[PDB]
Amino acid sequence: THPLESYYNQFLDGLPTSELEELEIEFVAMCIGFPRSQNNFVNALLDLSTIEVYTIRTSVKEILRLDKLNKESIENRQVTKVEDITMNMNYIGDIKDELVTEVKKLARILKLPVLDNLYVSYDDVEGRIGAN
Amino acid sequence: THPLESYYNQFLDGLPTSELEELEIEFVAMCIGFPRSQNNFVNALLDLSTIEVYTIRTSVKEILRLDKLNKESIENRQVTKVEDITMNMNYIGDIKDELVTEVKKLARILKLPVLDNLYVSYDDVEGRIGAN
Amino acid sequence: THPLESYYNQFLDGLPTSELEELEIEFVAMCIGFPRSQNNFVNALLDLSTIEVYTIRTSVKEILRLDKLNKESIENRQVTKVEDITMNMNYIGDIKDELVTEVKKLARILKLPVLDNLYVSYDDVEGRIGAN
Amino acid sequence: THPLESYYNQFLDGLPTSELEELEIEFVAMCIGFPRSQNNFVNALLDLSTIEVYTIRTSVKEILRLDKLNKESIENRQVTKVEDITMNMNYIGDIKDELVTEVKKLARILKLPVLDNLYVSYDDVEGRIGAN
Amino acid sequence: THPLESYYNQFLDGLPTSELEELEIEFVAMCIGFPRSQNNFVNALLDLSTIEVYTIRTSVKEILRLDKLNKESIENRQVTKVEDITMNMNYIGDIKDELVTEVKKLARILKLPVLDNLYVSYDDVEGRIGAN
Amino acid sequence: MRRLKGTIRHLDDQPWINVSLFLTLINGTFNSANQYPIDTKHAKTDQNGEFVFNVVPNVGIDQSYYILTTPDNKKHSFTVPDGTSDIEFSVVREAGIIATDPEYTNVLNYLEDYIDDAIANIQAS
Amino acid sequence: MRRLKGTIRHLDDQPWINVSLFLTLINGTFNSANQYPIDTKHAKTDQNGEFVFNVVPNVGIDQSYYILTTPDNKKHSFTVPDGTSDIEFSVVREAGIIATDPEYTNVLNYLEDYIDDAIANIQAS
Amino acid sequence: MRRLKGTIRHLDDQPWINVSLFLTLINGTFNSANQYPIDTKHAKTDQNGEFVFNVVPNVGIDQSYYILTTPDNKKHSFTVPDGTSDIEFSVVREAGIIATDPEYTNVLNYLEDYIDDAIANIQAS
Repeated sequence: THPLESYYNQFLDGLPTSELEELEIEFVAMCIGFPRSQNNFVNALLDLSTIEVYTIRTSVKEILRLDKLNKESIENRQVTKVEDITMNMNYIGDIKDELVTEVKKLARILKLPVLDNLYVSYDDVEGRIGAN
Repeated sequence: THPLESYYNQFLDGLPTSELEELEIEFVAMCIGFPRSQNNFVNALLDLSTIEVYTIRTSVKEILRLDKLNKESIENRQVTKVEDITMNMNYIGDIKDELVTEVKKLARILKLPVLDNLYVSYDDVEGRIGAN
Repeated sequence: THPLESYYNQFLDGLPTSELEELEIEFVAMCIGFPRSQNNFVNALLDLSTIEVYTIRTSVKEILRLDKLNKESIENRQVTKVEDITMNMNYIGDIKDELVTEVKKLARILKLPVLDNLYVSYDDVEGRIGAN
Repeated sequence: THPLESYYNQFLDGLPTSELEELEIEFVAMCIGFPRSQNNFVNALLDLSTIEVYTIRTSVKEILRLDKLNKESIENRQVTKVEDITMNMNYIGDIKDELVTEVKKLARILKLPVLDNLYVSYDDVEGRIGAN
Repeated sequence: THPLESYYNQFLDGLPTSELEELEIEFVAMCIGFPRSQNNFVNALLDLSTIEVYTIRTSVKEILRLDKLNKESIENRQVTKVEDITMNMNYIGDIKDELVTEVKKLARILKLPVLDNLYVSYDDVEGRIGAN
Repeated sequence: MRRLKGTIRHLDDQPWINVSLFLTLINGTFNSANQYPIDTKHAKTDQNGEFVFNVVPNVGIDQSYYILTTPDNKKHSFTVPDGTSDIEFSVVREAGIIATDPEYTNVLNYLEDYIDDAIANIQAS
Repeated sequence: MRRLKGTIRHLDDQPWINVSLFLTLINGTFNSANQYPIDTKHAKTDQNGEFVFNVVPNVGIDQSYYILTTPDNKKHSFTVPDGTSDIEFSVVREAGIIATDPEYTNVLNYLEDYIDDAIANIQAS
Repeated sequence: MRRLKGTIRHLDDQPWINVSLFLTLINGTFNSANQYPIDTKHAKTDQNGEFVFNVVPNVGIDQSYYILTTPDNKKHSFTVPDGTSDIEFSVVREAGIIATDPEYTNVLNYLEDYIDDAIANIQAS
């Protein structure tokens, strides 16, 4: 029961387009490694449009779904081709790739550089501010 | 339930050619990263013929459908040739290519350069004004 | 039964999010390699947000689960393809890499470079105080 | 029956988090190769933490389990693929790798380097008091 | 009925940790090559800790077990895949490797350099009381 | 409009100073004069552990149900009755639940004794 | 409120000095005027091995409960009986441990009849 | 507490020297004023073959059930009876897991204290 998941599961008919709550903002900040207080980050938080917010929330939900699916599937890889069902051995690689794709998608939504965070590695552009 | 998804669900027989709703304009800007303020963008809407509008709406519907299918299909790829059905391990790549094709079609209908957007990164034309 | 195991098992509805327990803090210190008393470590422990600690606890639970899974599997690897179920011989490598990724995830949540610890091996971004 | 084996058998729920039993200290010094006194060992035991000790005890428990498993396995390796169950000819090598990882973990949590010990083979971080 | 076998079978719930009677020192000497009268050997016999003695006795028992098993195994190797059971043609090599491993383990416990003895070959460390 | 008051304290009567909690109206409602869609509000604890919420009574025409999430992560779903007077949270949380386990019993090992002590008053005459 | 006291010492009857000891509530409890969600506290033994927990007399609406984690990570289950005074942890450790081997109204009846006999002795007045 | 200057001798009537003996308490035990968690201690025979120990008797409901491990691979169970005087290991090993009875004094003494407080309150009322 992730707090963001427990917030979202109420809005079954789509997702709300009001604004990002401190929980949602905190989660996004964590996902792109941006401390909230950063002036550029908050400045980006302004000028937000409706569909932008909606897509951000959808991407966050997808992040949570894939993250859960990873721990679900890690028990697999124990075997290959049970009877005829061969197992996609890089499947976990696909999960990681889609997850980083979602993170980069968020970064593009906020127009902000994607920096070293908890999911992606080595895709750290111009550090906290311009750095490396 | 995406807002524009329902808005189009209302239009069951084809799609209208009247104008671009603020949601549609916002989604286009999202797809190609053109803030609606940019005169170089708004002028594109001006003098935009009808069949062009129909094509825009068709492409946007396709973008939504393919994007949803992308999230849906991830739970697959666990296996290969379950019993006799081998599956394209690149299927996700196929839908990514389709999405980038759709956004390029969008940008080309408006004669505008496709810039860094959520779907394409580092493979785009002209950036902000003349970047690429 | 690990202390943290029972500690969390008493909480079935998600996980508590108020604060990190001295036991949890000690576990984090141990699994990252930071001595508990290190000034930079305690400073990083300050100013945390709720989702941060929630993710930390999720990562700790995953660490423990995968650690146990590592112990239980060694009795396997005795054979290969008993009758038709062939097993990925690198399952051990997979779980080891997953553990390393989880530790790096912790390090990135704390914003601190990961020093030499039990799980990491030769891939560290720290020394005594800083600069690896 | 190993003495420590029985001592741990007494602990049904996990293992105690109290100071190491002098026999436990003897065994871990054997694993690393210290005479329970090197002016470094005692000071490693001067700095103690609750989760530390539990990790030490579980690691040494695994050391015992893996060593006895190795002792038992040698009767196997006579054959391969009896009917279809093949045998991992590298199984014993896997056990050796696990044992060396365990002793490495012991040393790393104790913050100390590993000298030539009964299990590790030429892979040392120490000689006498210092050899790096 | 090897004398050490007939001595150990009297202890069932483990092995005693009291001391080494001249039989055990004689056997260790033979396995190491040091005549029991050597000062560098007798002095090493001192300062032994209980767990060290237990480990020595376990290693000696394993030496005996593997030595006996070697005699049985040679009556195999006349065949290969009798009906469906393939035979590990290097099993004898595995037994030899385990024996040398145990001898080296003894040497490490006594801290002395493993050298000429019945089992090990060419892994002669210091020859006679000084690097060979 | 009402004010939901709630005092939160550690297990040693120590206020949970500066901790977070949430409230939500699960089903959006309205009155004849206003529209109240689904929204979630967050709050922190004061130095006393007290928190005050400005809430709407669940007199909605269609439906109206609040739900509060604590640091414990337990969900207390409740309805605010009509009226404007401020109401203590414990009152509306009064809709709690009970489960059976022997561990609830040791309090009787005093209370029953106290109840037995009450029997002493009988002989007071 | 109640300052639950406890003394710990090795087999040599030497007190354990500044050793970690843990205590945890198991379910949020609230009285009419206050709310007590889950929390965990820690103590260190003094030079004499003593330790004090300002625990709450946990007779409340919901299932009040406590677990004590000893230096050997053994868990003792017990819920504080009501009262306002320091209480020696041995009493609950033996009474809360009545949950263990939970003799149904046999040990409780043993104590009840013992109380009755004490009252009978007191009747001489 | 109780002592035990038990002696151990080599087969040829010589005494063992610097041989490790072990004792383990198999049950978390607790008296009114102390707790005795499952703990294990080790000793070494003196030059003359004697070994001393400091152990506690059955002070809880569960057994103060020690087991001693000799250098000759053996285990031997027993419970040290009460009193304050050194014991010989021979007699205790001859016996073993003697018996146990419910001792609720920790409960009973607290009950007496509480009842006396209640009676004093009645007198002052």
